Parts: sequence; C-alpha cells; structure tokens
Amino acid sequence: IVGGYTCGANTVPYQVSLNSGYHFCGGSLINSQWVVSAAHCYKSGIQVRLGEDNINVVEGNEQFISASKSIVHPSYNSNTLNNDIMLIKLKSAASLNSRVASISLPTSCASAGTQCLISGWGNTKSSGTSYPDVLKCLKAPILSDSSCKSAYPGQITSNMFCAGYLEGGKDSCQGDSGGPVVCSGKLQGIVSWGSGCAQKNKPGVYTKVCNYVSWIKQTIASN
Ligand SMILES: NC(=[NH2+])c1ccc2[nH]c(-c3cc(CC[NH3+])cc(-c4ccccc4)c3[O-])nc2c1
Ligand SMILES: [Ca+2]
Repeated sequence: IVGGYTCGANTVPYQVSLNSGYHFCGGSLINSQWVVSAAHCYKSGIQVRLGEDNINVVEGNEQFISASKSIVHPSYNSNTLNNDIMLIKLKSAASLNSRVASISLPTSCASAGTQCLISGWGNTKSSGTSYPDVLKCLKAPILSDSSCKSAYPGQITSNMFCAGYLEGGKDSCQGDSGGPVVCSGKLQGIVSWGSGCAQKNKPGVYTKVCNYVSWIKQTIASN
C-alpha cells in the first residue's frame, strides 16, 4: 500500500496473508473455512495466516492453517486478468472471534464515489521496494467507469472497476494482490492489477466481486 497508514493490530480481522515461506498475497476470510483471493496468486503449498498484524513476529492471535484446495475461476485469463478470483478452502475451520472474523459478500454492486478500505502488506514505495512488517490501510473511492476506461483503454472488462486517486501517491501495489476492498462492510473488490503503483492517471484495478456472488456460493456449496 503506497500513501496509506498503519491500520492498527487486528483492526481488519478478515485480512489474511497467503504464505509460502514468505508473504506473497493477501486474501479475505468469508466464512470459517473459506478465503477469497486473486487467481493470479495461485500456487501450491499455501499456508493461510489469519489474525496477523506483524507478519515477521508471532505476537499472539495468529492461526496458521494449510489450504486443502484452491479453486481458480475456470474462465480466468492470465493475459487480461479477466475473472481474477480464486477460492481457498482451509484444511480446518478457523476459530472466529473479534480478531479473526469473516467479511460479508455484497448483495448489490457499489456505485462510483463509494469510499472503501483497501489493506495489505504490499510494497509501500511507487519507485522502489519497501515491504512493511505491519498491515497498512488506505481509504479510496471507486471511480466512474468512464474514468477507468479512459485510463486503461481496451483493458477494462465488466468484471473490473478502478478505485483510487488520479493524482497519484496513494494506491495498492505488488504484495497487496488478492486482498480486500471493503465498502460499507461488504467485500466489493479484490486487489488485481495496475500500471506501476501510485502513478498519476493509472489507478488500481480490482475484481468486481458483486459479479461473482452466485459463483462463490454455488462453488462453496458443492465443495
Ligand atoms: N497499482 C496497483 N494498484 C497494483 C495492484 C496490484 C498489483 N499487483 C501487482 C503485481 C506485480 C507483480 C510484478 C510484475 N512485474 C507481480 C504480482 C504477483 C504477485 C503474486 C503472484 C503473481 C504475481 C503482482 O500482484 N502489481 C500491482 C499493482
Ligand atoms: Ca505475526
């Protein structure tokens, strides 16, 4: 997260860290046994780490659980990143409390101007790499589809939306991929891609979760 602030320990209880010997992507807990992340974060050997703040120090509240299976959307396109969503089923259910809790799926899509909270342990530098130990937060608005398509002509599908600042300086970045974009208590987006990080007129692009709620429910119900 570039231009954000320190969230504060366990203030984003649905945020998870996908780990393979190091933090490589974020995710969101949607129930005690399932996590939603981005398809491009897929790899084998994933350990889901819940209740984290400092990902380099066991401070208490952490729950490390292996993923039993990862389900990448069948229509995920790695070249356009269209349908960049994946579901991860945990080997055992997580113990939910105040520090570890799930976030609700939306019943309707959000409108432009909606203010959302984006969080993660990704790069905090737009020009260089600086990865944080604790969780960073950024409040950002959803931009209009016209501004988004104007910024990324021919690359935005109906399953994506832009959020952020056109002036640059505040944005999600590498390492934040797969993590949550929560607006009015509902998971509306998944950090997916962008051109650089926090560059002027190149806002972040997010997977539009409201377009996948029935797919998520049907997939969870049959697995
Ligand atoms: N500006 C943004 N809002 C933004 C958001 C998410 C991003 N994710 C990435 C990203 C970049 C790379 C390096 C490509 N030269 C790799 C990954 C990546 C992470 C895990 C697995 C595979 C790729 C990214 O998510 N850049 C990103 C930029
Ligand atoms: Ca920790």
